[PDB]
Amino acid sequence: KVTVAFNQFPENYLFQGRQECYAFNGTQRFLERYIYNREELVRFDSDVGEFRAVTELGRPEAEYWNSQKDILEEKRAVPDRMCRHNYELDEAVTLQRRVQPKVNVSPSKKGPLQHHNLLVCHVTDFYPGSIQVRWFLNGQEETAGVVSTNLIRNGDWTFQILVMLEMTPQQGDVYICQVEHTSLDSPVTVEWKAQ
Amino acid sequence: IKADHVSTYAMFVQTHRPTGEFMFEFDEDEQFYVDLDKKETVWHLEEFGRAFSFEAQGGLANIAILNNNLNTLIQRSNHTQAANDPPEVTVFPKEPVELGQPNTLICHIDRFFPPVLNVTWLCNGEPVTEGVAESLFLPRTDYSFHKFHYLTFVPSAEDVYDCRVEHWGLDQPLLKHWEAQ
Ligand SMILES: *[C@@H]1O[C@H](CO)[C@@H](O)[C@H](O)[C@H]1NC(C)=O
Repeated sequence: KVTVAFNQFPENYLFQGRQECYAFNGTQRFLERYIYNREELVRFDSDVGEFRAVTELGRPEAEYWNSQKDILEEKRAVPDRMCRHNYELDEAVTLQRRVQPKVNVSPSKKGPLQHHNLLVCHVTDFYPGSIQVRWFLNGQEETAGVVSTNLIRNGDWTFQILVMLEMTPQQGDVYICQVEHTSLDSPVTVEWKAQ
Repeated sequence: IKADHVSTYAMFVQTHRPTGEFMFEFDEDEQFYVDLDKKETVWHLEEFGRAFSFEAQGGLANIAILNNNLNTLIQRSNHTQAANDPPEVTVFPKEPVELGQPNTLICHIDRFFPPVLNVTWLCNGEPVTEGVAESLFLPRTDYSFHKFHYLTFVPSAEDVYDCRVEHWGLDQPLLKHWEAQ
């Protein structure tokens, strides 16, 4: 697994860099970014084929680097060298990572059956992030009254999400949270019955 | 840019601590980084460490070039220092909260610049030094940063938590409060 060389040009100063590989279908698009603090200075974009000065402070490098055939050919060769190579490895491993969602259902408050409450479907510790969470009342999907936080990244290669339903439970009402995910052969369902 | 997946080497060097960082992310999750003191590659999961390798020297060489670029840009910009962008802070559990059941508190600190922070966990007003962990300073596409702090704990009806965050963009230290329910 490989990388490529960046080109060379109280108080705090910072310099940042990005080497980005965008995989789409079977193609690779490569971006190289040079950044002073939060300001992008010079960019290489494989779709352009050469360096572009984003700011005036990046103009000398952009112009000089573009006059070096060898520097350009090294960068133009990146999509088919570094990007493809690292991607094939991530396809074989990272993209095979499957972690099953745990599903928990609980009312936001416990108590009577007179008035509104929130029924919370808490779905945790799954990967990858693409997921479908549905609420059912007595066998019928609920579209209204569904309040979701969106996908929450835990930062440890797992996601969670909370999808809650505005409800007014009557005795003998059946609520189901249905979860579908690529790691699951069949959907996970958790049932909560009003009592 | 249209893509199924985004694979990114992100790196920075700065004058204040931490002075350098080199990492690779896949779809916005950090897969590995180079420990610049130990001069070795550190994998986020054992899954990756067993299947993949990376020559840490590749990262070390790019850091050195980045440092030269910093030196050059401090002068060319007439010592231009960026504005301090304060962080948003959120606290949330990893697992559904059950009294007596081991869980992990997550403090997420987002959208800040520069990557210079002080973070402290507080339990009932007192600092916690055991069972704590943290992510690297993670890059954002807007060139600001985010970061995760972690605390393992056992939820109880008695205990109260705060995530205490210091950053130059804040007028005063920020506390985000959390309780088990
Ligand atoms: C971290 O703590 C020390 C001591 O309080 C302080 O000097 C430093 O500026 C703090 N850093 C930030 C980002 O607030």
